[PDB]
Amino acid sequence: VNEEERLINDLLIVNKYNKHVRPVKHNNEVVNIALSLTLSNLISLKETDETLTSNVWMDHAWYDHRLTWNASEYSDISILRLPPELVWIPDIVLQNNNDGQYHVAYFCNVLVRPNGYVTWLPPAIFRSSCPINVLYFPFDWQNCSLKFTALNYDANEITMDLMTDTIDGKDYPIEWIIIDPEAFTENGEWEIIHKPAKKNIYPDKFPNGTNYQDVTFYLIIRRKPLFYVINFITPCVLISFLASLAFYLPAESGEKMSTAISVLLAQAVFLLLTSQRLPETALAVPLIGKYLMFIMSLVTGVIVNCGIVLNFHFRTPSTHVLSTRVKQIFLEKLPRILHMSEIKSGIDSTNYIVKQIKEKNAYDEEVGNWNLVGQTIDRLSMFIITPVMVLGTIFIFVMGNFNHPPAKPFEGDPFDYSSDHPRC
Amino acid sequence: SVMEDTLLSVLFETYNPKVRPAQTVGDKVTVRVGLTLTNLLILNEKIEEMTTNVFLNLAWTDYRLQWDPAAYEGIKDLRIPSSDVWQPDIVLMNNNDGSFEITLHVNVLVQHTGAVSWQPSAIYRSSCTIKVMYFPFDWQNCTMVFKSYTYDTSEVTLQHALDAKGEREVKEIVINKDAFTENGQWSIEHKPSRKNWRSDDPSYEDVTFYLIIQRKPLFYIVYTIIPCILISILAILVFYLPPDAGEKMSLSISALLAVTVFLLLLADKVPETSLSVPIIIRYLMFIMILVAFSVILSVVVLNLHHRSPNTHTMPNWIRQIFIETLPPFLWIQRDLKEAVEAIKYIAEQLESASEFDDLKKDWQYVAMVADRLFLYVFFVICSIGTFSIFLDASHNVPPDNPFA
Amino acid sequence: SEHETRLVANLLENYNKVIRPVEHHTHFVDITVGLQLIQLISVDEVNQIVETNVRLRQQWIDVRLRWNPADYGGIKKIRLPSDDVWLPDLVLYNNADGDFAIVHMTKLLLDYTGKIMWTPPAIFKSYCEIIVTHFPFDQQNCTMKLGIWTYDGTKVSISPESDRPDLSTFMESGEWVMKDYRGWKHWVYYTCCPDTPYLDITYHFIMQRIPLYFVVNVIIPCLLFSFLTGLVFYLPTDSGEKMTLSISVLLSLTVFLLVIVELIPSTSSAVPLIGKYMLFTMIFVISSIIITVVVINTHHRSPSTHTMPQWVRKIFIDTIPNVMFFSTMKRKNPDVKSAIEGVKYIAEHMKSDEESSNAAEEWKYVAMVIDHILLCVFMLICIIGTVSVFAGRLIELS
Amino acid sequence: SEHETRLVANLLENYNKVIRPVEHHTHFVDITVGLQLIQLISVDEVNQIVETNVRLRQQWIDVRLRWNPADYGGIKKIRLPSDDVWLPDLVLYNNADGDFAIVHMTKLLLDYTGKIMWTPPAIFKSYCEIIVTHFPFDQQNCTMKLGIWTYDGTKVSISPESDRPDLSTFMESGEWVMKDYRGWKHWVYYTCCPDTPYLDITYHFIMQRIPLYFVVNVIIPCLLFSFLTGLVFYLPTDSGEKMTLSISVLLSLTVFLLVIVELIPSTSSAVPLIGKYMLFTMIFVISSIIITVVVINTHHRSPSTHTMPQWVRKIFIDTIPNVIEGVKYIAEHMKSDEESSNAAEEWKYVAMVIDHILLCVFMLICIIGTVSVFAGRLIELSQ
Amino acid sequence: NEEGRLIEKLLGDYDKRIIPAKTLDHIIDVTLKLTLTNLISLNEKEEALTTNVWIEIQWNDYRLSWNTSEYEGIDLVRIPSELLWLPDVVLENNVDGQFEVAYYANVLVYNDGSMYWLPPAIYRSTCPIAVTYFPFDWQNCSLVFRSQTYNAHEVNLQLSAEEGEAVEWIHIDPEDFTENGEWTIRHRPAKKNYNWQLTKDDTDFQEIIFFLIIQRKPLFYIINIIAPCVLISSLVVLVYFLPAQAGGQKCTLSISVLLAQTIFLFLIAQKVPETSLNVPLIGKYLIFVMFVSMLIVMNCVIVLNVSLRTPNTHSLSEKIKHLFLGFLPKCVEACNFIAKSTKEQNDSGSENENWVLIGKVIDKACFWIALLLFSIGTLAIFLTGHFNQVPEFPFPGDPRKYVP
Ligand SMILES: *[C@@H]1O[C@H](CO)[C@@H](O[C@@H]2O[C@H](CO)[C@@H](O)[C@H](O)[C@H]2NC(C)=O)[C@H](O)[C@H]1NC(C)=O
Repeated sequence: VNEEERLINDLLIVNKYNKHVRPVKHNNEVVNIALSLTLSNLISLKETDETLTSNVWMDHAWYDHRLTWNASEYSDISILRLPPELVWIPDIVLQNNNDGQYHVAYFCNVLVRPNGYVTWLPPAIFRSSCPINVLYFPFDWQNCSLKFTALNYDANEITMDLMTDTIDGKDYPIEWIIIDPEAFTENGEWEIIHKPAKKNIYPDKFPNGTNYQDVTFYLIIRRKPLFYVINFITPCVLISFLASLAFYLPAESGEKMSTAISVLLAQAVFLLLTSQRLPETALAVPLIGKYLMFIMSLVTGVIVNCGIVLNFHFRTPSTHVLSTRVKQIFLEKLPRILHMSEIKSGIDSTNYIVKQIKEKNAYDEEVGNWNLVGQTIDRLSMFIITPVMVLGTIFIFVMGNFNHPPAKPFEGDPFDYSSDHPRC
Repeated sequence: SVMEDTLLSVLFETYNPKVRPAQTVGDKVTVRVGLTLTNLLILNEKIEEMTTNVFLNLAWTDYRLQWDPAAYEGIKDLRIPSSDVWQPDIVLMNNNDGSFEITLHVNVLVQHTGAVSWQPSAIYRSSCTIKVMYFPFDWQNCTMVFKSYTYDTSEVTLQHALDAKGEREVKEIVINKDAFTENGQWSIEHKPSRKNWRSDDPSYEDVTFYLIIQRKPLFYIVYTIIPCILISILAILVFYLPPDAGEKMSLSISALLAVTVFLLLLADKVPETSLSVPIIIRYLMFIMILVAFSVILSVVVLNLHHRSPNTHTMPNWIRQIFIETLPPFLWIQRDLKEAVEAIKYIAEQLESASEFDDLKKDWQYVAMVADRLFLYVFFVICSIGTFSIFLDASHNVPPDNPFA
Repeated sequence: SEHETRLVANLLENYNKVIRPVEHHTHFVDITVGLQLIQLISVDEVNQIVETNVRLRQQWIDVRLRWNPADYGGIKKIRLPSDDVWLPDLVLYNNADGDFAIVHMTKLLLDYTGKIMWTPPAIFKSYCEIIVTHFPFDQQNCTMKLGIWTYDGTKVSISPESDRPDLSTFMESGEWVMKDYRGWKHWVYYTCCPDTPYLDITYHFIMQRIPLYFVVNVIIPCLLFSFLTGLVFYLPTDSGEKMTLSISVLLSLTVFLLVIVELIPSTSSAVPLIGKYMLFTMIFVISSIIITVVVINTHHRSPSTHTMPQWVRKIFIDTIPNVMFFSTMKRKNPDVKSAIEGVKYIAEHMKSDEESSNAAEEWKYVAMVIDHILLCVFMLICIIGTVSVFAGRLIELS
Repeated sequence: SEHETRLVANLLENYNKVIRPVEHHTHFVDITVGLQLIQLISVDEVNQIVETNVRLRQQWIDVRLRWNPADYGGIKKIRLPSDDVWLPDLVLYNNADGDFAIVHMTKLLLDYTGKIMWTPPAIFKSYCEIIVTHFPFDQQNCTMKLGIWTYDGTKVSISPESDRPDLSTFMESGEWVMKDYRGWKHWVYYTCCPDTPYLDITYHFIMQRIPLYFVVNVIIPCLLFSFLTGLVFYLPTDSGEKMTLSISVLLSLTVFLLVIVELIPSTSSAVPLIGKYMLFTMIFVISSIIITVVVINTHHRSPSTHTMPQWVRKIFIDTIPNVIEGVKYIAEHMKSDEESSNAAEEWKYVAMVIDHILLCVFMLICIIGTVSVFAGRLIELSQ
Repeated sequence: NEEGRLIEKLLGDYDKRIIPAKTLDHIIDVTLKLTLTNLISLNEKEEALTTNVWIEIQWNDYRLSWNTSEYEGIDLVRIPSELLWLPDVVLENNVDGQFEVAYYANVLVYNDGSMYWLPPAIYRSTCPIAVTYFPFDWQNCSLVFRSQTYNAHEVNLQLSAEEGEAVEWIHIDPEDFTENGEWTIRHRPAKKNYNWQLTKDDTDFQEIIFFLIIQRKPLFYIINIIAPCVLISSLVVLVYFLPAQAGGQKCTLSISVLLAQTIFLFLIAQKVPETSLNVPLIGKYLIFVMFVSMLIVMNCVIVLNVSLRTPNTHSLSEKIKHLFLGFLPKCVEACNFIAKSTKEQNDSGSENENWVLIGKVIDKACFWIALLLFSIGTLAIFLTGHFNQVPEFPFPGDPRKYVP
């Protein structure tokens, strides 16, 4: 018959294997819980909820002096399998999580070897809390982390370490997140750049407390901004170019104000859209948000200038008198600077008609000078506003594109935490 | 065998977690409660619910869980699963949803003297009344109430949790600097803990962790207040476009449409409570009514501009009030004989047309003076309104004494 | 305390969870059921579901759970987990998207005389017919029905604790005021088992909506647009802009239609007051646009192809302006002969132009008088409509 | 039946559910695994997750659960709850946002020879690698990997029931047509243990999206907006509504940009074909607005400020169209006004000619762009 | 209490994992009867129908029988469902993973062994949407109850019988039933269906189907959506009466009605199902009005081009002028130069007036055509919607009425 039944019975029922007891011969000893992580795929980093949903394969490894047997005494059984409900397991609990799901999601069988070495690989779905730095959104990189703390025991009872492999006869500790290239697919919006793994010890807390030890896995992920470039950045900058060209419309048509108004409305609509994609945190304004505010205040100034030009275009002689200084500056110096290109009743009635024609012609010349003033201030406003906004947009987007995570994950550490360069 | 197993066998051979640990009949169990806020997740003002990730510190003395460490192998403390020892069910009495108990169920820490220190963790969802007034430049008084659901004062006695030094007592929420990540929207101003009683019911004991939190209004002042200020600037400009441009009403109605769009967007964010009106909604309504009055007065100015002698006759009072007194106070001032018969006729027509033009230009002057007066009045009114609203908002500082 | 361990071990030696707590099977256990409402969570009008956080309080006397206190050190009251004792299967009849019975199963109280006072918490997502006729000033009558499912009156009877539900610790909701609240116990005979009576308690809560939130958010902008729609008739047609104002306020009313439709349930049992007012202002703005097109037409009526009828001229130039009192409306050589002929020709052209302009001015005058009449009648219509659709419920409240 | 009760009691007197159902530990249990898809719930291409209501079919032989029917009244088949027998721990390897293994734990058939036949219902949320290159006329090929999580080869063997998944009881979905489906079983070896293979089954589904919904809710309004922009130039620049129409079409396309943001997934791996089309028409309307600004400026070009160059006149009038003292004073003033009006007439003629050119060019560009972005995928689908 | 010892004796030797068959090849008749009480909602987005029902399951168990005279006349005990064998009748066509009932009420074990289990349940049964005639559309939603474990060779699903007449309908008691107000129960039939493609010993050979031919009440949608949309689309008829002038607003009004149609499209898209099988009737009406309004805009730009055809740009051929005007039946030389210029401008103005008249004739003819087209399209679409009556018989090939 099967030889595993007698061995499992001997290990558990005959030996009185208590599940709720640490696997140590003495109480003063410690249990070394080797730990590792394997990211199957990054599901989504929901910005609005500040939640990182990941599908990981937690890897535990410890020693149990009760789970040992002689291989030759049981017909050469090299390995064993046991469900978690029957063996002592360290409850490594994800401390930071937005939902109530603290534990792993499956509780798969553990594997026990005759030397006592026990490995456990339960898959899990963890929705951790990631404080999102929105400073350079959308050309931004995050620093989401997972904090694994053993809350059931203190650091004087178990010590959490990092699992070590053997390469060329020397042990190299796995200080990174294990990713199998064949079994992992890149997320549709996020790309992993750095995946450091660290063990933190807090000296200001006592060892007998439950907060003395900590194992943290970091995921420095960079957003691929292609979708936002296609759908948000490009339409916004192209619509802002219409605000730039609004000065090219003439004052004669009743469209000078309408195009600027419609461009401002489009900018406000994009502001309405982008308000629903980023958290309401007040640490800093997003890059796209502050660019939107800059271009919106600029197009508000554009509309103010359009109103000023429209006022100066319709200034009749009956309501305003053309000042001499304006007649100099906005008509002579600026255009050359900017390179802008019973017969008594009959004769009395004829004289009156000619006088009225002369008055109408003088009125027309005065309003023509006003129109030229409007065109000149319009050209100056264009040459002031369009280059400053083009330079502003280029500057802010170059600053966004140059925002890259540093080569070293930690600034005070020459180590790079790369799977291809292990140390020690 | 490891002696921990034998000690666990000895302790629980007759233990029952269904009985109070009162040593003598009618005695009370002094239960110490406290909080360790690790993360303030979110404060959903739509449903008046606060979600927090906390470490509920507990400490009660059980007389049955006693042993002599010298008798055993020097064991001075033990970790026991929370479902095996008696437990006072400190639940969140003011939860918004049905989640009463604790989530994680970590192991308790039983020492040889009998003192049990249990520190379970949970994602609690409490409910607090939102002070909708002064939103978003507002401070909230959201509270969490912790007391035994089943036992009352005749059976337990709630107290305050101690510190690392046992000689000191803590009357505030403990924050661990290593683990606490600051919420990006709320700032913890005060966090006192005080047992409030009931005068009308002696059999009631409570421990409430008041949490005075201040909203950081930068998001709302960036996405709503600044666009509303820009729209107000546009609305003031409506009283500066000439009537001949044919764009005054277009600009004003576009500003009104923008204001209503921003009003409808905030409907997803402002609370649904009808007790009062938040200061941002009050400001939105003020701006909307101002823009509506701008639309009405620009309609009036257009009517005054397009009036003519053949359709209106100018009353004397409007002349005396808009040509005489107000322009000083607004800096505004100023065979063959048949051909002879025909030229006389066309000259008389030109004279009549010029008189008509003079009268309609007087109408235009009245319209322009009224437009400038509306410009100044609206500028003063909007500036005073914004200053008063922002002064009221800026003085909404939470009091330095939290009253615990 | 070992006294309490002795008591709890002795009580549950032979206790059976699934057996009725009566001395003889012909009897019935008198359960005193009461309800206290801690807080009203939300009222979902689109689904007709009202969610309440209540503490259902059941009291019944169990004969198998009595002891003499002097035998056990003087203990009079203890606590037991609810899963260890027989429980009534109180179930919300009109449940919707929720739990039908108690699921949290907190501990209870056990007096030495066998009296049990169990007060578990619950969240009752009840299903009440949301009557929406007077929204948002509506007065909903939402109720929850509690009864014993498997048993009937002759086996396990229930009785209300007090004629009104407890509201001593009621947390004041931000949008509902409890006008009234009362509980009645009915005696109904179901079709499945008509031979024996079935008991239930029907707690009804007369709630009315606090309307300030909806008045500020929705009704005030609608009133503003209804005020603005009448203003189009005061805007002169010479600007060529009244079409913009009318279509813009039309679009605004369309957006408010979009936001109002989602608020009310889709039930056709009644048309809400806000819905009737919204349809009224939609009809108002549609008719204002139509008559704006009419007055634009009569503003641009070319006298070349149109002659002004006598009757409309009389009515709109001779009587209506006289009626108005508050407005300011009025009440030898070839070259020489070629030059002479040119003067005659330009004079004739000027005379024809002046005749055409005078006729056009008369058309403008007719259009403006029509606009004034429309302004007055539309202001009166909007005021009367607002009063008719809202003042009825306002005086009904008073 | 009393026979059934005594048989079930006898079968589980000493049955152990944590022991592999194999005669000897060196051998392996042969587990036949099939699948039948009941109904595809939805395809969440935003998170790259497909949820399918399936009934996983597992059958294996247990040597401890056999009995002679003649000893128990002739019973040949019984049913037991799945929690009372050893079960293979089939885990969705690419599970995302859902459960990993069977959670419903339904009862299973048990033949008298030990032939266990288990068909538990489950909902699988696989990590479907979404390819959006030809959205919405796209073809998704994504799998659902199944395998024994803890055991491996030479301990528990898994083999497919048939080369194709069962689709007899499939409910026809509203947005997908099941083109092809097949299953394969792999053998993965590790250098640490080269002698022990690792087994799994990869069930791939070739699915084509039914594009009627996206065509009627997205493509038709986009085509209408692309046609309206080409009709702007016929409208003369004298009614004052040309730029009004242009900015109104721009605002309508912004509203439809809101709609399309609500609809299309946020994947930066590749630009969707509908994304390329909407970017094309957005570039088109931006360019149309720019050139309408230009032609409006040309229309109101006062002759005093700008003098007409020779090349513009040559290209827009010749090639494309073929393809007492006061009396003298007012006479001179009217002559000057007539000269200015003739020059403005030349400017208006240039505006009208360039309007015709832009009308023809823009409509041909719209047709060519729509054909290049749609007819290629339609040709690929037809062939 | 006799009930205690009776229940103790009944369940003393009782395995809840064994189907009750008194002998080999003995089937058990499981009878069903659905009692609808509250039709919660029909979610078009998720194609799920949520119902609150009292499913009545009756079978016979030979083990749960006793004799009344031996237990002081008791003939009805009540046993919780968790301690008894069940037929495992679940809702097969469930959208979520909810197969079983939501409460597990106690059963009524009668004297002779007849079982009466009546558990309430919240069932979300999937239902394909007949979107074609939206919103005046009647739906055909079904609930499938089959035993998910036992095949048709072990249990025999049937329908309940009151007095010998089969209950082939969903029983509704007006004592505790309220109308949904949005869906009306027009037909409520029920029938046992077989799947002959599967053999008898297959699990899914037999099932019970409760149909619900629910017709949507259209008054709310008519008031809120259909009438406002047909009122908006009525305004493009008025466009042809606006002048073809710069001060007029033909194009502005047309594109504003088009924007209103776009807002309607964004509205109803959030309400219609996402199924790609067909296009909803309201969607067809939206497409029709958007296409006809694009034709309105095209005619607007055509008439604006025609009425502004200056003689300096276009030429007026006499043939087209005949075609459209026939459609009505349904040191002194300065003065000479001035006269010549006046004659030239009068000729150009007369030709422009002729062009304006051509545009007016186009406006009248296309106005009548567009009015007729819009009216006939709206009337045909809405008459198709109104004539979408529920079929008189629940099953078209069956003369039975399936109503008590
Ligand atoms: C954990 O160890 C620390 C350090 O020994 C203990 O802290 C001591 O607490 C006592 C009682 O309050 C004080 O008198 C000592 O001064 C503390 N020591 C220090 C260094 O601060 C603490 O009690 C231990 N905790 C447990 C549960 O054993």
